[PDB]
Amino acid sequence: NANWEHLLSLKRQGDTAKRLRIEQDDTRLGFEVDYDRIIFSAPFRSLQDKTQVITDFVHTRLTHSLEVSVVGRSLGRMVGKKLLEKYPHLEQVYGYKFNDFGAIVAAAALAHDIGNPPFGHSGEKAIGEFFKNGYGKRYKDSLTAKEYQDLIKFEGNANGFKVLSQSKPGAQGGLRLSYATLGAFMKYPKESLPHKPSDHIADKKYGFFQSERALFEDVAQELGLLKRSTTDDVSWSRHPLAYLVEAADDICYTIIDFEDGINLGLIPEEYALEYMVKLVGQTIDRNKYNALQETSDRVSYLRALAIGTLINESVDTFMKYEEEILAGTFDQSLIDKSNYQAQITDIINLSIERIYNSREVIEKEIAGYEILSTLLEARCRALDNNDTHYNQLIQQLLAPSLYENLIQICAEVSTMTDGKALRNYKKIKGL
Amino acid sequence: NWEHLLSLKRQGDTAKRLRIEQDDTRLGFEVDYDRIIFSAPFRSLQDKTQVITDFVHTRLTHSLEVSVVGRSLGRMVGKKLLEKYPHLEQVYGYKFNDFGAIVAAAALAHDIGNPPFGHSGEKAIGEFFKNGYGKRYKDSLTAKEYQDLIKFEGNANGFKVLSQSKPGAQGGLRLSYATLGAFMKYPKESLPHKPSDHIADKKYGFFQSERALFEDVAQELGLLKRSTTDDVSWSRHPLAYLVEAADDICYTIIDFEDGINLGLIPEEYALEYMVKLVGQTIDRNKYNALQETSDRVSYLRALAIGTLINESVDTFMKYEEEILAGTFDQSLIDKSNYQAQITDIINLSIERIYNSREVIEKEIAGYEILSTLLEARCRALDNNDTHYNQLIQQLLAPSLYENLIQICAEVSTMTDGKALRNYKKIKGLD
Ligand SMILES: [Mn+2]
Ligand SMILES: [Mn+2]
Repeated sequence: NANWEHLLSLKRQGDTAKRLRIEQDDTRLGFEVDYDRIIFSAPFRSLQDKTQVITDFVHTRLTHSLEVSVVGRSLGRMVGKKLLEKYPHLEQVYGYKFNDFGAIVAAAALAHDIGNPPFGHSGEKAIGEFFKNGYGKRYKDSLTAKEYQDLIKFEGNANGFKVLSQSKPGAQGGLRLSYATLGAFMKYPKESLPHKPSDHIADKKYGFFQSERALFEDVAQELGLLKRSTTDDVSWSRHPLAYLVEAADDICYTIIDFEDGINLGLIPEEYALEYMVKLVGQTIDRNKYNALQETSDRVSYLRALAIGTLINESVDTFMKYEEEILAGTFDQSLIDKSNYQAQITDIINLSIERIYNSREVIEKEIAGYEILSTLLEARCRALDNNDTHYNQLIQQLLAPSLYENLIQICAEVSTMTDGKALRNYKKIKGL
Repeated sequence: NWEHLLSLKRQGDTAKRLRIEQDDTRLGFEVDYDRIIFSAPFRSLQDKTQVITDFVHTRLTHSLEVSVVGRSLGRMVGKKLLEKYPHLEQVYGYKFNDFGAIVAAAALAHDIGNPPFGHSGEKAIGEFFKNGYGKRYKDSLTAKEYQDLIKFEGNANGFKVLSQSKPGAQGGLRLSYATLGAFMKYPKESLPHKPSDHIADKKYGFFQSERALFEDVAQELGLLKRSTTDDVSWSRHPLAYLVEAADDICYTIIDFEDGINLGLIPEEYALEYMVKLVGQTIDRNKYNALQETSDRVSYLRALAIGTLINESVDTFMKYEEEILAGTFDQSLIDKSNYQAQITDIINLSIERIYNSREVIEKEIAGYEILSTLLEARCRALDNNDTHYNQLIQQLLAPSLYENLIQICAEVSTMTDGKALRNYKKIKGLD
């Protein structure tokens, strides 16, 4: 069974001595510094020019990441305060405070989208398609089964972990986030294989590439995560705070996708109160709602309330199943146990029908397949014959072990802004 | 019999519809015209370009002008047929406006199934299945089903568009069987290919998927058999000759008028090419007082179309018996006394319009656009499990032969814009 004293590790990669919570300066608390390191990092700043499914210029992945980190800070503060009541020795002996849990969830949430390719899950699938059926199929017999699985099922979560921890000359350990933050980041503590060994949400995807396996082994050992398999296919039970990072993300994309689609016209405004009345009625001020004269103001009032309702419930679900999560025996997400799962489901379904299957979004994702394939092919052909005049040009333009080279090409194409990607694609194509 | 050729039957009818008992304000031949006007495929001709993409020479206006010339041919031939066969009016109740409405409606629809980029667009579809990706399906198709694809015809796709059953809408527009017979210039299937040099044998008029329908049409109309084998062929409905003459007249004369207005044809050539066609009716002093090029040439065009309409009526009636017996071998315009001038006009249009660099550039771009969409749809058809091919199905289209012919039908009826837009997205370019 896992221990909250080890799960709240302040260790950073390469540390030679232990970091005790009591001995920290509260003005420079490890977990809070993690948040700043992310805000100021080049991968986070690049989210300015990375659009979500809809490209209205005011629907960015930076805003999503920001709002997920805010909701995440709330979730972790409230759970953190209840956990210190249950296990008083964590504050009495180890010096932990409730804002520590707030900070861990907030930093992991803030970073949760940092490694995703452009164009959504279509972007991930364009990359996988490239190595499964495109030019990149040629590498299959030179890679291990799990190196190849990293590629053909390329996963933005796992690319995220690489962005946060990648060593470079003069920058060992990447952003060097606290291990507790890295533990909460990891929604899927498993390798690419075996694929979907169970129906648990933690088994649905994978969380780290082969290139990062040794790194997460260090994190998992320090946190004391529970070994879920020892069959040479490593996987662990989720760090408890990872459920809150997931819940914050789930809450935001459920409610705020709905809001956005109402504002963009894709969802008639009538559905707003219809799908959300159960989630708001115990807290809504009817007088205030009927005075608001603008649709955007009405639906954002409803969204603030729906999000408040879901945070409060998610805290309760965590505390109820707290011992099962600590044992690694909790099989669902926090949101899967919500009493509003009927309402959440109808919301998600309407959002899919009217937004994610809208003609604009389908078009952006189809063009994304072509943009990502073209960039991957220019990179891989340059890797294969670095001697030609053209491939040396391509090398100066796009990038000035075989598996490490391929995964790095994937990481770099994935972290390109939409601006650099399209401009470089157009250049390659003569447009 | 002309009585049977003038069928008011609609697909699925279980009882004969008699001309004498029709409501004049709701006459089936004229209802056909209205159904076409309001149909979504005819409306889409607004965003379809004939050859020059000036946005003021659409396939819609061409279709309209062909139907106007058709109604005029049908009215005049109609009046003369009722004088030759008076029982048709006095006993069966036909009127001369009936023949104008049948010809007008089939002419209005004649272009409805044609792909973008003209004949280049048909040839790109065919080349996709002869030598491109679509080659793989050859062994899974009958010879006639594959021939539908490698020699894709917009005339046959027009017939499909007009008659396709969909859930809640069996039989397409459900036009009168006379209207569909007047539509079918090539009443044969895709094989055998060009069995003679007869104009009715230069292409084919229906795909295998519409074979059963046209069989029912030909039996009701009483069209004469041209084959006693399993390769079905029939002699053209007489009125199909008038639909063809309306189209022949408009493309020859109005393409020339367009070329002059556009600058592709020097205006100096206007009178030289038209003088035989207009020389006895032209008011030369009024021609010289006209101050705009566009007015001078539209005056010449109206004179020439008038000349060619009157002659075509007279050619039809000189050969009516031969046409009723399926022994007429040519088009009406082939018998014209102005055949040589018509040929000079058409050749000048080929030289100055159809072989201009702008038109050539459009067709080359068309080949890629259609080839790309056809490959995207056909790969999506073969592996509909992958994410990309789910997306391809949602963007373009939300039995193998029935599937392949439907993909050609759908790619063919796309507006110029949506084709270029969807092509641009699949290729990533804006
Ligand atoms: Mn997210
Ligand atoms: Mn025509």
